[PDB]
Amino acid sequence: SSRAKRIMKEIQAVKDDPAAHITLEFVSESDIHHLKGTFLGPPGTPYEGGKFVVDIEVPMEYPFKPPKMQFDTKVYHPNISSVTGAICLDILRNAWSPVITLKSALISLQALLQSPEPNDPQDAEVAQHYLRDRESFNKTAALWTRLYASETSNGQKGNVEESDLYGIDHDLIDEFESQGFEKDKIVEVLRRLGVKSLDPNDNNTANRIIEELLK
Repeated sequence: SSRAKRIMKEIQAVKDDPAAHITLEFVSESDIHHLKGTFLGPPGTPYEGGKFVVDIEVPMEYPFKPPKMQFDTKVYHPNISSVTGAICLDILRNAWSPVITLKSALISLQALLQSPEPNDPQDAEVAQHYLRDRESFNKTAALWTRLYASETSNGQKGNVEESDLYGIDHDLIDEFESQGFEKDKIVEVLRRLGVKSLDPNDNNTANRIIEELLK
C-alpha cells in the first residue's frame, strides 16, 4: 500500500541480507496494519538468550505516529509487562521526539533488558519485589524467557515443553536398571507416569516408582 510503504522502507533495511541481527515480519493481509519485530540473540544473561516477539501495531497516520509495542516474550521487567504487556521507552507514555523510529524502540528493549532500572519504573510491585529478592527473580526470569522464547502454531492456554527431543527413556531407565530392577520394571512405571523433571536423588515420584519397581 501507499502508507504501508512508510514502514516497508524500514523493514527493507533489515531484509537487506542477514545482517544487523534484526527481524521484522508483518502479520497482516494486503493491508499491513499489525507489525511484529523480533530479535535473535545468544545467551549470557537471564534477560537475553533466545527469541523475542514484540507485537507492534502500525496505523495509517503520518502526523505523530507512535508505534505501539506490547507482550514481547511476556518478559517480566519493571518496564516490560506491567499488567497486560506494555513497555516504557520514549514513544510509550510520553515521547519527546517524533523522529524516534520503530528500530530505536526495538533496539532500546535489548539494552533495557540487560539494564536494571528500579529507580522510577512503571510497576511498583515488581520494583519492590525485585529490590528484596533479586536473586530469586533472576533465575525465574531466565527460565520464563528460555521457555517463552518461541512458540509453534497457536495455543489454547499454555503449551510449554514436550515438543523437542524427549529425554525420558534410557536416562530414567538407567537409574532403575543398574539399581537392580529390569527394563520391564521401569517401562511399567514410566509409561503410566511419564515424568520429565526427574531428579537423581531428590524426587518424590521416584520413591513411588521404585515402590512398584520391586514387583
